[PDB]
Amino acid sequence: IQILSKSKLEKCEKTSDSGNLNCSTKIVLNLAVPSGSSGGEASIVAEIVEVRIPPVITVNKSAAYALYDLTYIRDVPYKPQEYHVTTRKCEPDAGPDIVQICERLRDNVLEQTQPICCPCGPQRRMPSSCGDIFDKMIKGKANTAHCLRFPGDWFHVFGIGQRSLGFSVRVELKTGTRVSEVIIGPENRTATANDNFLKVNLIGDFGGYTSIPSFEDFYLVIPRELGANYSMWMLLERVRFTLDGLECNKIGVGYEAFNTQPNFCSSPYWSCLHNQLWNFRESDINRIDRHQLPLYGLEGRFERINQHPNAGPHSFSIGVTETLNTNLMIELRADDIEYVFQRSPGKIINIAIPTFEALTQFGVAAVIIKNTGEVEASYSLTFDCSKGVAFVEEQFFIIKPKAVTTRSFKLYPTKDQAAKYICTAILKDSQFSEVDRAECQFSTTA
Amino acid sequence: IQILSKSKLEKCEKTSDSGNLNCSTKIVLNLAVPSGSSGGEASIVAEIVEVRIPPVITVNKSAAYALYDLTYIRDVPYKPQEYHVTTRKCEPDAGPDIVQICERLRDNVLEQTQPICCPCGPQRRMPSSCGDIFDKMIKGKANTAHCLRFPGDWFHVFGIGQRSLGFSVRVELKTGTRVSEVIIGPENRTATANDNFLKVNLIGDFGGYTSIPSFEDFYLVIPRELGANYSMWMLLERVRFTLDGLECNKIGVGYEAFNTQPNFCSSPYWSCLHNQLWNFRESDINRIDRHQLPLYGLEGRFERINQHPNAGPHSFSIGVTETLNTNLMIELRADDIEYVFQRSPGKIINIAIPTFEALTQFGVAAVIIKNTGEVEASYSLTFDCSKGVAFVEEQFFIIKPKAVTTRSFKLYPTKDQAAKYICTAILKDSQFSEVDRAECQFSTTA
Amino acid sequence: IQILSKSKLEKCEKTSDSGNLNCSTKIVLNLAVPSGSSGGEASIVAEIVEVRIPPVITVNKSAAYALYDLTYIRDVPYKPQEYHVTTRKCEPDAGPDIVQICERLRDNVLEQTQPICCPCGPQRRMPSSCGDIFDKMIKGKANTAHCLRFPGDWFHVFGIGQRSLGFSVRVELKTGTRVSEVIIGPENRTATANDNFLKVNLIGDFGGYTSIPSFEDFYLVIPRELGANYSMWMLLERVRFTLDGLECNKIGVGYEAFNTQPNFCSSPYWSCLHNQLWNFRESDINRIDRHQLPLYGLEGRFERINQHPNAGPHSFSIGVTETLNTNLMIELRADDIEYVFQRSPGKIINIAIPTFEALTQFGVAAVIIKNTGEVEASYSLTFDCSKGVAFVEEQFFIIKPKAVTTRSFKLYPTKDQAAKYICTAILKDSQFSEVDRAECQFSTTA
Ligand SMILES: *[C@@H]1O[C@H](CO)[C@@H](O)[C@H](O)[C@H]1NC(C)=O
Ligand SMILES: *[C@@H]1O[C@H](CO)[C@@H](O)[C@H](O)[C@H]1NC(C)=O
Ligand SMILES: *[C@@H]1O[C@H](CO)[C@@H](O)[C@H](O)[C@H]1NC(C)=O
Ligand SMILES: *[C@@H]1O[C@H](CO)[C@@H](O)[C@H](O)[C@H]1NC(C)=O
Ligand SMILES: *[C@@H]1O[C@H](CO)[C@@H](O)[C@H](O)[C@H]1NC(C)=O
Ligand SMILES: *[C@@H]1O[C@H](CO)[C@@H](O)[C@H](O)[C@H]1NC(C)=O
Ligand SMILES: [Zn+2]
Ligand SMILES: [Zn+2]
Ligand SMILES: [Zn+2]
Ligand SMILES: [Zn+2]
Ligand SMILES: [Zn+2]
Ligand SMILES: [Zn+2]
Ligand SMILES: [Zn+2]
Ligand SMILES: [Zn+2]
Ligand SMILES: [Zn+2]
Repeated sequence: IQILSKSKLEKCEKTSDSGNLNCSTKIVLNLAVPSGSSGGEASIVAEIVEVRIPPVITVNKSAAYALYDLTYIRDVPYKPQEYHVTTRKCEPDAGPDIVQICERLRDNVLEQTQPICCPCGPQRRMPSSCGDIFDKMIKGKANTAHCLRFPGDWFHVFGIGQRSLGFSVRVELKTGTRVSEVIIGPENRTATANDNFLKVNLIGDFGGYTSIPSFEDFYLVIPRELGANYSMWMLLERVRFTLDGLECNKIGVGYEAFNTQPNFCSSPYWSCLHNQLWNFRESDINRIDRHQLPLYGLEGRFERINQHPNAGPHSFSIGVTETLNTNLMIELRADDIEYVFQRSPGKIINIAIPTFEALTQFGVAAVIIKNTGEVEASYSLTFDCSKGVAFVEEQFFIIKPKAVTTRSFKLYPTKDQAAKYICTAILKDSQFSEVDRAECQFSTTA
Repeated sequence: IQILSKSKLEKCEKTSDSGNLNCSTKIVLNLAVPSGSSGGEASIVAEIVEVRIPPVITVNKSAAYALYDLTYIRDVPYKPQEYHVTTRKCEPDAGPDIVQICERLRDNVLEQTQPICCPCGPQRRMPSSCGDIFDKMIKGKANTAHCLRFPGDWFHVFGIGQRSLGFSVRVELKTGTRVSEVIIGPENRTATANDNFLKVNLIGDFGGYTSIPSFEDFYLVIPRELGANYSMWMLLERVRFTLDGLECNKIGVGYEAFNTQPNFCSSPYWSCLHNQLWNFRESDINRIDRHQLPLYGLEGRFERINQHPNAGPHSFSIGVTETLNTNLMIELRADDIEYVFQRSPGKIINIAIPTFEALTQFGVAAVIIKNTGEVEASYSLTFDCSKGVAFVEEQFFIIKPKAVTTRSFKLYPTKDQAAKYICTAILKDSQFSEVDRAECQFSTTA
Repeated sequence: IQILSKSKLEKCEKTSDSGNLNCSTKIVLNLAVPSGSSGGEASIVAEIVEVRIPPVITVNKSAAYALYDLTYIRDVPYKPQEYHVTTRKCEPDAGPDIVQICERLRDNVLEQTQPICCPCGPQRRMPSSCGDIFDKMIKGKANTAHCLRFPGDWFHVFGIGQRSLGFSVRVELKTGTRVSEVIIGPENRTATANDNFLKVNLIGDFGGYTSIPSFEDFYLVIPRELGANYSMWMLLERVRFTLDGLECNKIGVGYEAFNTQPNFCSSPYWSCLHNQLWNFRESDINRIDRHQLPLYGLEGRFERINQHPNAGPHSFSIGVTETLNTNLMIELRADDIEYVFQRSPGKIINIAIPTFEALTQFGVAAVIIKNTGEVEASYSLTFDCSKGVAFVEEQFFIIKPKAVTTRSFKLYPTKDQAAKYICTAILKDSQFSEVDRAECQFSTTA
């Protein structure tokens, strides 16, 4: 937490146009509140002059998350299946004795559920044998039955709309020996406490240097209320789905699309049943087995999934990993202000960077730091690397004197050839002066 | 409008490196100007000491809009149509007497406009009858003619580039009994008034908590210069279009794509003519008939379409529904400053929330508020709901003492089952203290 | 550079909970640092009172760029080619004497590399002649061989992740006649200089009015380590690629997709080989030949490609053309502060606007300006146009007294018909007062 400005201003309240206005001199403060503040790192003490204990203010800010406004579209099956039935005489208006596993649903009769009969032999959809003339003359002409059924798991298809940034700002005030809590957020961004002495107003946020995804042209697939919890949750492009169920080889095929097919008995098996949810889940599994980031699945690429307050099953939100400075304005009924901050030295314990692939993989530099002081203090950490590795953002954090904090950085090299780099981790305190420096051996595999 | 800081600073102008510099002490102010301010809610009076009426400043800000830089690509038809002609002898180089409605355009001859002849009978593109041998021996062999024509409406295809935020900031100055207007925006963000006494500079905007769409991978279709005005205006994905006219079943098909088709007489009717503008318009109509938000059409999902100044037919902009705090800096040639704000009580008249579907629909809470005071004053409104409903952003507005304002909130429940919730609307004044509280019965349909 | 606030604040450092805290009164400054500042335009002189040369501070800021976190997916060929071989007896397990250019790769044997034999004559994939019965009775039955090979150039397919904003802020301090440099950026945003006298902290950025692309659903194709340097670099939609190599007519086709084709000998030539990298490169060439902006190619639409520090071949970044105000906080160990800015008059030399097409093209207004003064000073430029042309953002720049600067504006008309417009260019100094006005004749072609 850093004070942007301290200023004295005479605020005058007006109630009637004809009547007289009453004034009151207040002390307006502009604050930059970063995400992760607790209050135990810095305090703002107010000095009041009357014409006995001074009021102390401590500001706490929670981690940020991005909530996405979901709109329900239509239910979709996980694995649509095509069944082959090698029998004798075939007809779409047949019984289970000659169609076996195919059949037809009567939930009443459905003309699109009935199977399609194709001739026997090779070059056809299903390769079979026509048999002999004498077996054909009694049992009937050999035919293959093809049907579309939807067994197994089902998924919800949601449309990602606007993205909403959410958090909570706790303002603690000590008039004497008694505490008063003020909760400020995007939902409730204006508050007053203890007989109009305090005025907390949330103006906005100071622009970050890392983007938050919008997921504009994507749909979210949620399993109906094997693999991990959010690994089944996928973000797939809108063009990949067939909401009308009239398009082939797209997520959400219908019976009408499959039955109305160009050259059904000539086209290969499993046609009109390609690029489904199982194909996209399997492509992630193959990528995860090779120890790489998934392309569609949520788990692995996003941090803190659905860990937001007032959560639900049909709700989607991702954690904002970047530290954001939130512009807060505290307007006090005092004469002046004193800013009391806490400082405590710290040391870098050990940096753990594992060996990773040339460009298919990225680096993770786990840096654990201990507070060697006696009081809870603010900290800064810069992770500088060689010409090959791209710049990494500075990390802000508050460590208790009896605790440790693990801080990881994503390392991105620009070279293809297996090269050796050197990284220097610089730790700073509430005072922007360096407390400890550390080096680490870094190398990639071709 | 809220004052971030008030500060005295000695500004010194330099003209020559060798020469002497002249100083002047000025009073710099940092302001957070929200969208919707008029000036009648708060005033900033300057106190000048010389070695008679004080100058009063009032700042007005307009509602925000997002303008999209459109680039013309190519014209596209609304409904491309395939015509069937059941005749006798067929040939692509035939006359209108034996091709009827098909024919060919001579705007000169066009080899891609001529129809394609297919054999008679079933299993073909068009189901017909071959007739008898004796009718065939005189009139000719029976054939079906198929042709591609483009009748009806046409549309413009534009590429959405960068998004530009636009608004206007009016700065009113009263030196005596005479007014002076200063218009500040992203186009003109630096101004000075009345012999260098005033200095208005627009630094930037304070980060909002709601996203504005970019429409990156989308194209805008505009009808050529039934349905509503902007309901015909659609935002469709770039992959859905065939700008080259060589791809089948994509928006903007050509004659070449249709003529060069795999197994033309074997493939079903209306092939190469799927997923066109009419299919996307019809899918919106079906969604609107079921009282749900459209997927492609502009009207229904976006507020204030093309209501921006300096508008045109080949221009696109959407209104920014979220209130944005604009960072303005007023630098005055005075000794000090007095901030005179207006306060007027208000009461919640009635909350109107209609019953809506489980997840296919969202809620709208119409809250009408009256200014019970005597002067124009600023207001705040928080709409808190149960654990199931997600957080809604705080609304800022200015109400005249002889007027009312309707304020609607979008309600998003997280549960699928028909549940009953309770919502509490809290109204605040220019003073962040609550003026009126109101409750409402809330329930959804399964 | 503009001072947002100047404030005196007593900062008190705490080391132990039981122990006593030491105070120090500091002078906190809030600054809006725009991109392009050098230091020679304005200086901030500090006045220190002790109980001899004053410290002078000059702040320089570099131009901004947006860096995209690339993740490697798979290699892709530029032009996959299908070869036709008109021979006699054909078989997939044949020798080079009867398959000619087709053959098969043995890098060992590959069952998917072997060609496919199709019957002779018309209506087939390749139109040929079956010859005579007597030529067939000795040489063999006539057949056509079809094979898929990947000759020529190859490309890298990268997944665009998060966007990171990068720049550098230089803080120059003169204690006496000796200089001290402080480099502040998103990587290192906290610094202290000359025995805790200076405290530079980077809070964030002030919201711009122009968007920066995210490229969410796009992939970047880079040629393997004719056309320009970055013209071969393309941004193509994720749906356009077939990473699995199982889909036809999509970027990155495999042998399996081509061999497993519906009615191979019936379908037209070059099938399963459509919509490849060469098709997208050619569509840009045709657009560039007609003097229009490319759709996929990087060069032409984006400014300053890969001109960022710590660059590489597998790195992607675009220059931020919009001027951004960066919120910097300088906290000094002094009693007061004096702001000394430089002012120098300037004149508009000549405006060069070429005649362009109705809506397929956009305008470029090259405005060259000279500093007629004696010292390096800040400048402002507004380019107002008629009702038809949309609003253009104000441009900030610093010109040396012995130099000139060319400033171009993108002009977007809203009318389709060839109309004549009038544009007024207004130049301003460090003082927001107008120095020079200029008009220009403007017209478009239908
Ligand atoms: C902020 O306060 C909440 C309780 O209201 C607490 O759970 C949270 O841990 C505090 N923040 C920090 C960073 O300690
Ligand atoms: C703001 O409103 C929310 C929701 O009603 C509530 O939880 C919070 O405590 C409120 N803040 C204050 C300071 O009362
Ligand atoms: C701001 O001023 C314009 C006239 O310049 C006026 O039309 C507008 O209504 C004013 N804004 C408000 C919120 O009253
Ligand atoms: C800023 O420029 C625009 C366009 O020329 C104009 O409408 C506006 O009045 C200008 N503002 C001032 C303060 O002159
Ligand atoms: C800022 O300083 C660097 C050297 O550190 C210099 O190259 C650059 O030109 C300076 N910026 C400007 C706008 O002059
Ligand atoms: C900040 O860190 C970077 C990388 O180590 C370095 O180049 C820069 O000079 C540092 N800034 C200061 C003020 O030391
Ligand atoms: Zn038998
Ligand atoms: Zn569910
Ligand atoms: Zn498949
Ligand atoms: Zn007859
Ligand atoms: Zn038009
Ligand atoms: Zn259709
Ligand atoms: Zn011969
Ligand atoms: Zn390479
Ligand atoms: Zn092609």
